[PDB]
Amino acid sequence: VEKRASMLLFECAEMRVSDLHIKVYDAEADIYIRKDGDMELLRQIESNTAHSILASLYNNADDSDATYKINAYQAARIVASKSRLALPPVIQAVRLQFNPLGQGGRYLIARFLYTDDPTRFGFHHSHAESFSRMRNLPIGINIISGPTGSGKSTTLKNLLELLYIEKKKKVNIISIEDPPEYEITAQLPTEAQRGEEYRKAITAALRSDPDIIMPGEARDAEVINLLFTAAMTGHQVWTSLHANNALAIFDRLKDQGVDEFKLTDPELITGLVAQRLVRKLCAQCSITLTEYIASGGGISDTDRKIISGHETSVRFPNPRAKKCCRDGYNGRTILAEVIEPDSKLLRLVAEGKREDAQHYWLTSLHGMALKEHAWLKIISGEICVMDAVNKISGIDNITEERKKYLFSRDNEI
Amino acid sequence: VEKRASMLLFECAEMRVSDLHIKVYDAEADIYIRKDGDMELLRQIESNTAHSILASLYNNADDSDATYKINAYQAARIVASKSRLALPPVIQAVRLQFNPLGQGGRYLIARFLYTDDPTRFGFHHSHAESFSRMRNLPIGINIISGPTGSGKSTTLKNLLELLYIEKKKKVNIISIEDPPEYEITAQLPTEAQRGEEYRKAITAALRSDPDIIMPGEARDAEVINLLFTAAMTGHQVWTSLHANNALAIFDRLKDQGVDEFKLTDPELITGLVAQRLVRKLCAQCSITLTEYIASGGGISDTDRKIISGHETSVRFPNPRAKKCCRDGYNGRTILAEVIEPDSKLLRLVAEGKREDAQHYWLTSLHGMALKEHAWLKIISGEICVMDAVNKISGIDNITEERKKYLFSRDNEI
Ligand SMILES: Nc1ncnc2c1ncn2[C@@H]1O[C@H](COP(=O)(O)OP(=O)(O)NP(=O)(O)O)[C@@H](O)[C@H]1O
Ligand SMILES: Nc1ncnc2c1ncn2[C@@H]1O[C@H](COP(=O)(O)OP(=O)(O)NP(=O)(O)O)[C@@H](O)[C@H]1O
Ligand SMILES: [Zn+2]
Ligand SMILES: [Zn+2]
Repeated sequence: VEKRASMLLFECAEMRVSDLHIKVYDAEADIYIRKDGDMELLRQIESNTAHSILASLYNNADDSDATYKINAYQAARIVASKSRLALPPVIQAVRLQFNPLGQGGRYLIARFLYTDDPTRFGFHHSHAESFSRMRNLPIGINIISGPTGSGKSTTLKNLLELLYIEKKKKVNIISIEDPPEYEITAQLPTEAQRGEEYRKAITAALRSDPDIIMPGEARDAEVINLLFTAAMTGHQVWTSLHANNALAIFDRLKDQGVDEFKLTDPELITGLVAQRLVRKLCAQCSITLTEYIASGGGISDTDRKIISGHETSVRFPNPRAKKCCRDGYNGRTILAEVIEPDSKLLRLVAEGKREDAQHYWLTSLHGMALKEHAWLKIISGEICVMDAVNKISGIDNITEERKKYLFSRDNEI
Repeated sequence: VEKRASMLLFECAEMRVSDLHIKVYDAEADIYIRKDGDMELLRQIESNTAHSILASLYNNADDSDATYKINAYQAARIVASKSRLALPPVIQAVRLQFNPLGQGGRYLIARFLYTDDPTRFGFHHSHAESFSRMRNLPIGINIISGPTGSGKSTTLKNLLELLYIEKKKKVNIISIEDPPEYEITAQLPTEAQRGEEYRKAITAALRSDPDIIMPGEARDAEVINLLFTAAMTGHQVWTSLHANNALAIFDRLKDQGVDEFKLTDPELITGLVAQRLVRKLCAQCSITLTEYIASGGGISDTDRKIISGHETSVRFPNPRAKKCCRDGYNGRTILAEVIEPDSKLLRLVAEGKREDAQHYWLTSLHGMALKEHAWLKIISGEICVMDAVNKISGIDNITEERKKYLFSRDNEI
């Protein structure tokens, strides 16, 4: 039924979920939504209605092979301005993935791409200073790394507005994003055809005077090679990648053929940012450790080790669903690490040491990693310890001297 | 005759054997079964009846070339829900391998794939702690290694239930197993076609949001490359491999093209497990060393060296087939080694030293190898020394200081 699918899509748009999952078990079908970073169960619908709405979603999808193919895997895309499903204006495009499940079952995954203050989202002040210093440099390449729900596009858009303000419209800015998402310059619009179109758009942007290229993501190795050659040509590149800890970026680049002599130059690789998104506790409804352990308190030994020393400072989510917010959580915040490479740091990284290179960054360069930022926001009470240790590993490995140094540097500023 | 083959399959299912071997010598045919880890002789059947039942098994098999091909090698598969042989519900699929044997003889091998408490199967407490620590980490790749009868699928299923309990259904779990074996998430279902289907299923699982990928085995190099790229993308992988001693995993990976820069990072390779299955003595019927040597005692010099120091503690199988159990053995237990890699350990392994790297793991990392666990279960009396030295080599090479340290660490806990 088209109507039930339309109501489901409107409900998911108004509730602002990220992904939608539908699992059919031939008795009852589970409908799950991905709100913020955690998954939750939406509904237990009937199997026949779920099969009907999945069939309708496949039929009104733009890509279809005229076979439902219960036993076979399928992919499809629904694009706005041509849709009999009467899509809401909030959702621009929906990417549907259909998978077989057991015997006569279906698994539908929907990505729900959306078509929709100047600074200090969740970053530290040192990260803001590094961002300003990186924006002041005319020549270089910047790479943003993290998992899928990092929010790299929002950071790139905010940096683009900051470049608008700072540069006084004296430079040319080009933006090459195949899916138009959010206001952002010249917005330049199967998988192989999309990749070929993206490569053609990048080449056409390079034929003109790009100054700042601002590419969208980096899937292919040829794309990254073209971006690197344009960066050594004399332009500025702000790209995004999938990596961890702001040092696996080099591992993700050497896998595709960037070669070691390009990554050694500190003038080329201007900055590296690795960020993650975690849920933020509501400020109106927060409880102390004693109030948390008073009613159903569950704390592990590592969590107790992290809290120890600042037991009164930490905060926990408040149950009972008070008037403010929804469930004691108010949005999300970014924990990030920003590195400005040096000659010695890049020389140590290129040798593949992986030891005394992170130490050099933390001690000599006065750098801060993602674990220290997560611990600082744990002590400040902005985020819960359980969410931080679920998202990030290694928080309990911070030494006492490092914690004392971080507290001293936070108090002296 | 279909009836005799049906009775043979029912007998093998009720007796719970692993593999079935039929050898034809044109005078009398040997029927052998693989119960637990050891092979034994089931029956001495007539050659004509064996040829007839093998011909019937080939004819009712799904794959057939309409030629019996006595002189040629053949392979076939029998799948449930489409079988004129009236398969028992316990057996899902049977893989038949037919080989020539001498002049006019046949060799049939049947794998007998079966379609069918929360922790502490045979693992040590340190292994359980390492398992919990590995389950707490959000990003990484875990590899389970061992011979064919290790029981890696059972360990992976138990870890999946433990992840169900721990994660509180806040993450998405996908399972990609081409043969559906045992309850386990979204269960995603010639050799080249099967490999292509497996690769397509893995790609389709990667197109959605996998979080935890949980792949089934690793046959091809492209599959392992895709798993590694997904692990550096930011997902978690629990895969199984065929290797020994938890350090030949790197040798099995470098053979297929993982490259050295991917294996150096300790944040990527989160843990390595190598396990084996040995027979456990029945607790009701156990005899001491004196009772064993009283009647038909056969002990070697190396076995005497291993037993020496704890002669009264060891136990031996009890003959005469008492009321309990079957032959003095009660099930099987796992002897395993679990390593959490470090930067120095991975640097030493990547250099190909093979010396002072195992020493670093045993001394600095306080690790325990499979030989020490086997010796500890020998001293505790859970398993027999002969089975342990048949399954595992190098038990007699443990020094006296290491044995004293193991006994002290077992007594202090
Ligand atoms: N402080 C915040 N910073 C960034 N994003 C936030 C923040 N708070 C909430 N969000 C939301 O987090 C969501 C993730 O942003 P998004 O740019 O879509 O991630 P992404 O890296 O582009 N995902 P993908 O393209 O699939 O790899 C955004 O839609 C934000 O609305
Ligand atoms: N403590 C135990 N732990 C694991 N398996 C056990 C144990 N006790 C008995 N078993 C049985 O050992 C058998 C081997 O398990 P299995 O998962 O089939 O090994 P495998 O590694 O998957 N073999 P293969 O796929 O051919 O490489 C299982 O069927 C168990 O029933
Ligand atoms: Zn609130
Ligand atoms: Zn017994």
